[PDB]
Amino acid sequence: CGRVRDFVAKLANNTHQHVFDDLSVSLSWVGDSTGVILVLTTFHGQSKLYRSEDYGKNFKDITDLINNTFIRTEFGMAIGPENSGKVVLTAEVSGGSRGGRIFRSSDFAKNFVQTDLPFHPLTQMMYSPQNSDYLLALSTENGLWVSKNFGGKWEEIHKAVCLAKWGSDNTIFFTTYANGSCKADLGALELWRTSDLGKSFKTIGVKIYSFGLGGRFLFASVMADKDTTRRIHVSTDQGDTWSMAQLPSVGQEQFYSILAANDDMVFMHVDEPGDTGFGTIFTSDDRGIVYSKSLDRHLYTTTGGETDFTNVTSLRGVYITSVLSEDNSIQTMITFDQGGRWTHLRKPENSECDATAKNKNECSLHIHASYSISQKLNVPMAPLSEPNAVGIVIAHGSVGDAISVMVPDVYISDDGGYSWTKMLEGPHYYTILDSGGIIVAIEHSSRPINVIKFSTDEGQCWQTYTFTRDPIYFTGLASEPGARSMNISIWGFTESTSQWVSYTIDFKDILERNCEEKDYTIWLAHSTDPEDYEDGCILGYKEQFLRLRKSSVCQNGRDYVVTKQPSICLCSLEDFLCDFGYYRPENDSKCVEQPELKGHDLEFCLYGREEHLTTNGYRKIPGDKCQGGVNPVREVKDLKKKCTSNFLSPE
Amino acid sequence: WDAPLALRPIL
Ligand SMILES: *[C@@H]1O[C@H](CO)[C@@H](O[C@@H]2O[C@H](CO)[C@@H](O[C@@H]3O[C@H](CO)[C@@H](O)[C@H](O)[C@@H]3O)[C@H](O)[C@H]2NC(C)=O)[C@H](O)[C@H]1NC(C)=O
Ligand SMILES: *[C@@H]1O[C@H](CO)[C@@H](O[C@@H]2O[C@H](CO)[C@@H](O[C@@H]3O[C@H](CO)[C@@H](O)[C@H](O)[C@@H]3O)[C@H](O)[C@H]2NC(C)=O)[C@H](O)[C@H]1NC(C)=O
Ligand SMILES: *[C@@H]1O[C@H](CO)[C@@H](O)[C@H](O)[C@H]1NC(C)=O
Ligand SMILES: *[C@@H]1O[C@H](CO)[C@@H](O)[C@H](O)[C@H]1NC(C)=O
Repeated sequence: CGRVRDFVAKLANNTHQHVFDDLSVSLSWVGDSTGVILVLTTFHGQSKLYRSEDYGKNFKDITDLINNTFIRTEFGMAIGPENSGKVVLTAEVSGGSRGGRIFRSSDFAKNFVQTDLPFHPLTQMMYSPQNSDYLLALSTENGLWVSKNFGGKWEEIHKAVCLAKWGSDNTIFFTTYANGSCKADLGALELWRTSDLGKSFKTIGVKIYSFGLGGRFLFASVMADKDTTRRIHVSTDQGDTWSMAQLPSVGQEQFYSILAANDDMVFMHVDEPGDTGFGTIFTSDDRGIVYSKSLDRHLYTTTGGETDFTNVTSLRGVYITSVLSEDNSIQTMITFDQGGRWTHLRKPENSECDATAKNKNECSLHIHASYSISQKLNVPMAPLSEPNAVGIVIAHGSVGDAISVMVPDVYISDDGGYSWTKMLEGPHYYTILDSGGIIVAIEHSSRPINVIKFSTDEGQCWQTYTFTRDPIYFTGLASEPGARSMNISIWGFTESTSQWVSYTIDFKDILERNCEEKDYTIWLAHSTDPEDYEDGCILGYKEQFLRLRKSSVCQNGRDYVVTKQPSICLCSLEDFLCDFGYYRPENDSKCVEQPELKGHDLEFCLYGREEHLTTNGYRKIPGDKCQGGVNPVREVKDLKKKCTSNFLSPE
Repeated sequence: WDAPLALRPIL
């Protein structure tokens, strides 16, 4: 280990200090492949605005460009999508004005222009995804304004608005009230849409509690008539048509939560009644309508709040989350196949089991995400994974039968969380750079620091480098989003009086050469057992990657395409989920009818639609792209009759 | 020190 040498001179001339102000920093990046960062210091009545365009090595003061006005961080730096170059800062105005004033730029923060508004805004301005000139905003008077010219001229499109948000093709959705305000009429609201910037309108829902969008689907919770309860309803067509979901109804204390979504399907958390602090994950079909209990006792706090649920973006099908035992202990579960099967994380080879474990030899890894952090454990960062860095998952954890309160070490996976190893002893902050070419790490310490750790071989061997003589009290890392750069920015302040500072290191001269057709190796994703013909078949297909060698030392590059190739497996029965009304009694068997449809199953089979209710007892897993193999031969059967059979119906 | 960035919509 530790083979890289002649490294001190390589980092020294590329280390780039820059100092700011006496002891509220606020950092926003502006566009990919630009190097444009914007700092907003706030003294609390004074503000100061800075600007690099060389990945935070050197900045220049542009407080002058906003007429040195006090800016409200509450709204914060509203950055536009893509490389539109748009920045909008919301100024404080003296009380008793007609409306507020905003500082707006559409040229990567080179020339800001002042603009007074006809209203006082309550929220940050929302940039349409389709067109970067199109903004909307909700006033203090609960009024939805819209501007087509990058916030130049605003038109109030509706009078009483509780929540609004954009969709695809410049479509605005929003919720409105009548007699009272929002909190009073919560439940009695109605949901509008406008296709055309408030010219035309359509009441696409009524007696709404709230609404939301995930991937392809529009969701809306709807109160029942003569009841305090509500039910989720799903539109795949901007609310022209609706269908009630196959999920249970909940009271006003309970909540729903879109854990994750895409074109294929949605993970839906449904809170368990009685102030339990947990619920149940359900995964959808491609319709978004039929659901399927994925995970029981999924940990999720009171009144919304925090969960450990985590899309491991560095491998397809992988999600981590945390669950509560009957015991009242917390264990971390992993799914490798989009929440069909869940299970314990493999115990690291380089680890003994902690005091939580009954057995000293055998236990599992457990992960510190948002919940550990909320409960004030010594956890600087949640888990990290970049999709370009295939395989790589970095997180803090305990090794045992539950999450332990002790000061955790940092563990790493290189295969999407099948296997793990201790990366660094004790808590660190970490950032992936150049698509897994260089991992970088800073220690979390009570006292100040002057060194940075880096690994060219994906966490297996670390190299220490002193980046400063006069040390700093570290606060955070900043890298360019996308994790393709090699320009980390190390932020902190001097020993206590005190002031802000940022040492920025390029790693160009460390990875001196670019990579070649020899550096990459073949790597199968999801390798259970190579002796099996169907090894790596997740969601009906395999993927084999070209992956950077650990031993090899080179830049992947800013234009590094992740090279993979699919292999489409045969369809077994496992690639099909059971449609409504059917289940699996025996483990690994056929989908067969449940005899007693009870609870929200009975609710759906009565109150529903015959299209979803008639079925052969099988549907393809969403995102499952198998070919050939088994196809359900079984005859279709209408399930509404069996349910209504028992009821005496009116003539 | 803050460096803002997908929130989970609650219904
Ligand atoms: C869990 O994380 C992964 C990785 O972040 C998600 O997969 C990614 O899903 C996005 C959105 O559906 C895909 O985006 C693609 O964008 C390009 C460019 O606009 C377009 O050409 C493609 O048609 C597609 O829309 C992307 O392929 C995919 N990325 C990877 C690496 O697989 C996944 O959806 C997340 N899971 C959930 C439930 O949110
Ligand atoms: C880390 O930060 C440095 C700057 O501190 C980044 O340097 C940038 O390097 C590229 C050259 O590869 C420069 O690109 C420009 O491209 C246009 C169009 O092709 C061309 O007309 C210009 O003459 C120029 O070559 C870019 O200006 C340069 N930035 C500066 C401030 O000099 C570097 O990209 C970062 N490293 C990584 C790996 O992202
Ligand atoms: C580093 O930069 C300094 C100042 O420009 C220069 O004197 C020196 O030659 C450079 N190279 C090395 C290897 O120190
Ligand atoms: C400050 O705002 C005023 C508006 O009265 C504008 O005329 C001026 O151009 C701004 N300041 C500078 C230095 O440009």
